[PDB]
Amino acid sequence: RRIVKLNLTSTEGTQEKLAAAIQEHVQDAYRFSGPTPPV
Amino acid sequence: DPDRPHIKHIYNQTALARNLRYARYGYFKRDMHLLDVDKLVRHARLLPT
Amino acid sequence: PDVCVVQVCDHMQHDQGVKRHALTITYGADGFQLRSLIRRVRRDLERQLSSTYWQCYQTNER
Amino acid sequence: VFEYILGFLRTNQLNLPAENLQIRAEVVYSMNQWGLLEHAFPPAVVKLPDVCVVQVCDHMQHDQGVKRHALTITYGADGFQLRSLIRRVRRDLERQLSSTYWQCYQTNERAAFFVTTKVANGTADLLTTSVTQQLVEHTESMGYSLASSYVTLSPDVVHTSVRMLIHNFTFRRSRRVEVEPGDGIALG
Amino acid sequence: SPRWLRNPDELCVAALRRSRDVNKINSYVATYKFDDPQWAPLLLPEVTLISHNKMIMLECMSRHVNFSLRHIVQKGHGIYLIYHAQHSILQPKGLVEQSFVTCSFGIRGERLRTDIVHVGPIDAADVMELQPSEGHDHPRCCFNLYQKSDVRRGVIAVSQVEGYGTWFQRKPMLWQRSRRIGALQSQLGAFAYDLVDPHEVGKWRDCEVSLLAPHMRFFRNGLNGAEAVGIIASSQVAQQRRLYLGEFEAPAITALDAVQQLAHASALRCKLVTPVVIDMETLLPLSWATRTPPPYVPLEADLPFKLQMSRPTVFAAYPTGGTVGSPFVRGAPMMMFEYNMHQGVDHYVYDDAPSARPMKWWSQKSNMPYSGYMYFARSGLVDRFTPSEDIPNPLPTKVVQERLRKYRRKQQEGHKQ
Amino acid sequence: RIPGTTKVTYTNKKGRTFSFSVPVSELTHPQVTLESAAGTWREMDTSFCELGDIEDDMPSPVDECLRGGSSLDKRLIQEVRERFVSFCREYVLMDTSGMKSTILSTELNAGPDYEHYDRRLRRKRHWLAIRHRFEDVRYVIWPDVVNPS
Amino acid sequence: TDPVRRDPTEFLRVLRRMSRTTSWQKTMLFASKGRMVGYRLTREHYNTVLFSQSLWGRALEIVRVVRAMQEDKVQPNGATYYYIVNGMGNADHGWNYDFRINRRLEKIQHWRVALEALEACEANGFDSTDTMHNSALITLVIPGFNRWQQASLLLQRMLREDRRMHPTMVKFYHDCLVRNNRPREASSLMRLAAERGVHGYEDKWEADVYKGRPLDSSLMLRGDQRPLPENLQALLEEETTRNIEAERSVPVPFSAGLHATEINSVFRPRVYRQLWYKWQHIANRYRPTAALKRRQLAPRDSPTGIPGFYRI
Ligand SMILES: CC(=O)SCCNC(=O)CCNC(=O)[C@H](O)C(C)(C)COP(=O)(O)OP(=O)(O)OC[C@H]1O[C@@H](n2cnc3c(N)ncnc32)[C@H](O)[C@@H]1OP(=O)(O)O
Repeated sequence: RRIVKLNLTSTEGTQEKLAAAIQEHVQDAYRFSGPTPPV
Repeated sequence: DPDRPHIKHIYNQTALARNLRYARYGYFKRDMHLLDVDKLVRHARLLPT
Repeated sequence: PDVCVVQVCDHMQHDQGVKRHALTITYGADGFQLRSLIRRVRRDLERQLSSTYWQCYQTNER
Repeated sequence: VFEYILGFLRTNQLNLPAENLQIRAEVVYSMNQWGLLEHAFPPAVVKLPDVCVVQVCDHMQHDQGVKRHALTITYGADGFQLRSLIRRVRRDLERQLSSTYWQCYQTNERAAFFVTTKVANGTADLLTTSVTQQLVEHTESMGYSLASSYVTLSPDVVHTSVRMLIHNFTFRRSRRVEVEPGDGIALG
Repeated sequence: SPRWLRNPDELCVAALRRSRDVNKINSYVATYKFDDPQWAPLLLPEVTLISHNKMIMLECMSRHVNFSLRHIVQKGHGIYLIYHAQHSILQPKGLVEQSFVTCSFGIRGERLRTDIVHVGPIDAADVMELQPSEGHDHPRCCFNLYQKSDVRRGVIAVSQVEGYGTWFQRKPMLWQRSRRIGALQSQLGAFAYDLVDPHEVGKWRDCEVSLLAPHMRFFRNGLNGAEAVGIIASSQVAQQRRLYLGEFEAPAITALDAVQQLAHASALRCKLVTPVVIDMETLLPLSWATRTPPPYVPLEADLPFKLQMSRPTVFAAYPTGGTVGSPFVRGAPMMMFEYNMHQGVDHYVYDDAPSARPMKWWSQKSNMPYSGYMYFARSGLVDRFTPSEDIPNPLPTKVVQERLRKYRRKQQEGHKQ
Repeated sequence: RIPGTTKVTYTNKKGRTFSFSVPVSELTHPQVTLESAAGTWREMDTSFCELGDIEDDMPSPVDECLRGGSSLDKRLIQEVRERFVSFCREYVLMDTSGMKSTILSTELNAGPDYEHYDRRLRRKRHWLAIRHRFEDVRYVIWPDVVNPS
Repeated sequence: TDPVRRDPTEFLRVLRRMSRTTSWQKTMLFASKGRMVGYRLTREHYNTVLFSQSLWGRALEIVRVVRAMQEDKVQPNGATYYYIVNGMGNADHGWNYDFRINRRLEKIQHWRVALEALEACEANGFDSTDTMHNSALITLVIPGFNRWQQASLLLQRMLREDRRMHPTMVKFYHDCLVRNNRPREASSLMRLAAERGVHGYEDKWEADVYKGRPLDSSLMLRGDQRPLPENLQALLEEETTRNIEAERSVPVPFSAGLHATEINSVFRPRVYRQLWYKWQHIANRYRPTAALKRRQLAPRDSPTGIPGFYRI
């Protein structure tokens, strides 16, 4: 269902692109939780 | 990866999973410091002069 | 004083399933050095737990 | 005081009196100022405190109207042999617990734990009494004496139906018949 | 001993003195806090077992002078932010005693332009007194700042800055920044955090180097420009006694240090300065300009940033202009660097669905904390050139009679009662 | 058993030394609660587990025999030989009912799906493991010609 | 991106919620991808993950979490060993009709993984749990696996340590011994369970027919029997071993080389049928599907709110 995107990145930008993609996946996982609301 | 895709057909036109619009250049503008310009020229759709 | 009274009141609360409690120690007299007790408790609890989950200071004298 | 000092001179054995700290410190001061204490007492690891506060807190929940027990034992200071205490407790309980299953173990330094499934009233009372009995025996075997105690029996802050009865014991270290640190204030 | 964190509230300047001349109301004299050992290293040149560096203190002095003067343009505005710092040194050698500040509205009636002229010794060697009572193997040095007649003085530098004194815009500065730090923290895993050897980078110690070697790329051996990913680590700053840090942000001095550093590296690659392969030849800045375009977000310190430079143009009509910002010296060759740095993640998006507006909320932009240009000179040719142009050096009876008359009356009347 | 008491030598103000008596006890539990990496705690061996990791090899008992030890042991030689023979028999008489090897595009940048490890990856991994372990074991089982094990 | 959501506190909070409520793949995915995108994971993160992996009996996921822990140099704390052993104890196993369930479990050697977890906990100095030891023994004697010589030694260590036997452990080990043709050990186990009073086994005490017999060096005689002349006794024992092996060799039809103890022997953990964690159920086969009826839970043409029930 998620639209498949095209990866247009150099041999070098793949590290950062992977980081961003996994961060987006972590946000999609955060959707699991409910609405969000000393030292 | 448009050059060696790990899926049969890269695109599709089902009602909710349309993805041809997201091949536009404007969406790859967000990520330009990482971009591969030849692959962009080859696989981007509404590409300016 | 030749006799001292120490009151330790532990107030237990809980909201939305997270339970907390606050201890209040009070001495009857003033001559006691309570910064030293606070120091000792900090030293003895930094090992048992992180400071993110507890906090001890001095509200005022004694 | 001179009775103790002269007896030590005549027998080459000094036993400081524990109950009367006044006479004990008087003897220590006299012997230090007379320089005879160095002949009386010639020349990871943790120190045992002088006062120890321990407690047994057990949560008694309901499974089918009959209750199951989750009991824990906690000390206030490190250095007390919880593993030995738990071996002793299990050896005691193996004859008395008729529950389907129960286990006990040392959960961390200065703390131990015991879970038993769905005991009846008589068995629960036979459990707690023996747990406290072994706790007191073990702590006193270290050189302590129960100065004070108290009991409480209250519900849980979160769940009303959960009942917890806590025994809180306070022990005073029976000072040994020897010169000990902290007692050095007595000597000049 | 260290104060590697410094709240923005405190400044490095003592109380300023307005001039009494009617036409010099805008003119103030600034005396800097040399007494405090905290500001002593920042307000005095570093001594090498001398470096001639000025951007460590010139920028700090100018910025804090403008911060002090902010009140006459703040008008009670919520926030005050400085920018467009231009500096041109007339004499690379010599330290500074004081400065003269002339303030105006600039162009807009919502900003405050300043003009700082620094006056002090034009030769630090004369004031230097080596090894005074060394005691321990490392002596403590002291400078004689105010000297009667043993020191020859003159203008050493001229700078100009301007503060905007505006409000706190919630959108560009609260919840877009809130998202950008989070995105940078998530991106933190993409980079390799390996430092670089300071010998080929211009610094002496490995404790004051913030430039990741694996992420330093050069085009045609640096002949067309360069890029480098760096991190102003709190660990690096704490055990480094020169620069400090804020609560979250990184000051302009600790942002421009990385620019100077990457410039030194690119100069080595371009064959502009002699490498170490001995003494180190650290190119020094003569004149530099640094601006921050809107939104005037500060440079976050704990998160990485990517710096980018232009090819060095070696000057044997300056491209910038003749005003403050371009060098005011002529002689030995110089090296020009245009630099821009990005602090943010522009490539992260979260397209939950076309129906909503994912781009208006989860889109963002790699901001430009500091942009500008720098002119550098080789450390060996510091004494080769001389200042080009000439700038001049900025250098009760009736009341007493009335008061004595009043006292006459008072003491005369005191008797009658 | 714990000793209970320890002695410490103390010198008074005058300068004479005597013995105190400190009550002490030893620690019995690890102080693991601190989030510190000492580097001394024992770890669990997991090299024997067979995952779907393509960048690894199917672990075999011959792998656990060839531990870089003194191979010049007759009994170890028969053990290695029998384990290798069993591994080869296991490959040859493998039950290949549901096994399928059809080029599937989805598995380009990954191995056969986790749910399809047995039907698609198992036999290929077993063959590669046999070849690799052969490269290690052949000179042990059939040593070159110059009493024999 | 939303610092409230990008907080280590919030990450740990949602991880705890995922472990508490939902299945194991959720915690696996979240922990792995958070770890990749920064988010230093700590021992309580790994414990939260291991809780759900053990609850659902995922041996492979337990192994991967373990490898992640030794990769990150995070020390286990007794609860980790508890969860590792108990989650290896209740892995999916067994046989449907001619169809082995979790045939992949063989090459993992989750039995050795559990044994090494016990070894490491004892070596590092934690107090192992009687349920840990029980779950290890079930792990050894699980229906698809036959390691009874190993399980006997482990049980002997348990008894010398004065630990309790679990009725589930007794059931599994007795079935394994019967499958492996060990009446001596099975009968001794039954007597031991009857004497120790394990609740399921208190009428299962049976006489010892091997009294005064050796374990390792012959022929058993009733007392009213005499050994034949040795030159003839050798011929008889030669004939008897041949006859026993001839009878053993013939294949039994309408089986699958499966012993009766492992025919119709599907096991899935406790959670698989509308139930949740409990400390005393170490290896708890999912309850029979007959417990709940649809028309008893909700009227016709209405959902019963128990998806997945009634499914093997
Ligand atoms: C044939 C039979 O009978 S099988 C019977 C049992 N199995 C079944 O019935 C089928 C069930 N199938 C499944 O559950 C899915 O296929 C599964 C197993 C892939 C779900 O697992 P996932 O949610 O995808 O976990 P994840 O996405 O993190 O993948 C694991 C990766 O995380 C990595 N990882 C690193 N650290 C960790 C960590 N702390 N925790 C988890 N994973 C980690 C692993 O190295 C592994 O690397 P990989 O990508 O090369 O594989």
